[PDB]
Amino acid sequence: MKSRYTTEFHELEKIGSSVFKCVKRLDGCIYAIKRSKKPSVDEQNALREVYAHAVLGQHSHVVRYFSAWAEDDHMLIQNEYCNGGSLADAISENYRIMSYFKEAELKDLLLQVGRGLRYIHSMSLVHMDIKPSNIFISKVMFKIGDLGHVTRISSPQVEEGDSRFLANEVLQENYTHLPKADIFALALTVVCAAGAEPLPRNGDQWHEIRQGRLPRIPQVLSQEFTELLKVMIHPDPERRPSAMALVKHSVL
Ligand SMILES: COc1ccccc1-c1cc2c(c3c1C(=O)NC3=O)c1cc(O)ccc1n2CCCO
Repeated sequence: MKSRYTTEFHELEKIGSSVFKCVKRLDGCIYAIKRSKKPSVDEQNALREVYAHAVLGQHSHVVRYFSAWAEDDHMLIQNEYCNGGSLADAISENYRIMSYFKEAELKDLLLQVGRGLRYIHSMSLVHMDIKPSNIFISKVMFKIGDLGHVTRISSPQVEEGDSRFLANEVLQENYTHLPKADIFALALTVVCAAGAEPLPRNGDQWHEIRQGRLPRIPQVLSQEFTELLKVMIHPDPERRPSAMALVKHSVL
């Protein structure tokens, strides 16, 4: 042995299951490094993650990429470490103490992730798996990470993201407005941060949201903000705002 991994980095802890928090011996900084079994169609998919990061490195609201390499039966990617953990962990803690993101904090989240998404989309890519466990926290700063489902906007083939966040047209394999799939998952992401119950994976409550009905939110929001979220989940993708229209919205 003597991995590049072993020799260039000191591993501190496992943070995801694998992803490790690591100090780079030479530069003194902390990075998150994912080590996955090297895969083929499964390899094409793994390399899109790398090609996506290598073009999505210049934005404040997308997690930065440093390097990627292969050794053994393993593939490695070294990203920016985000010391605030994921939004899914923040939301789960808030659930427990019954104190949620307040309206101003939900607007900040929506606008920051909105701007990462605007950038992603102006590179003719779509993220395809927007959800709280793929938003990282670092002013709070929210950064989109986990680019493993990224594809080009006009892709005829798509790997679908988490079903709790998945828009119906993508499930029906109508990929004509893929960017609006990211808009749909971002609304539901903000609904979780606001304090809603866990989203359903299927069944009758899944279809109700997909009819355009907001899950119940245990706090009082302005009619305006609520209107914006509702239109972000409209069953007709053409009605949802683009990320461009979103970051320039009056409500934000
Ligand atoms: C190479 O890393 C990845 C490669 C591909 C996909 C995701 C990650 C990932 C996971 C990640 C964190 C961080 C990243 C990242 O790219 N930058 C981070 O900072 C991070 C930071 C943290 O403070 C606590 C937990 C945690 N996880 C796992 C949790 C997943 O929900």
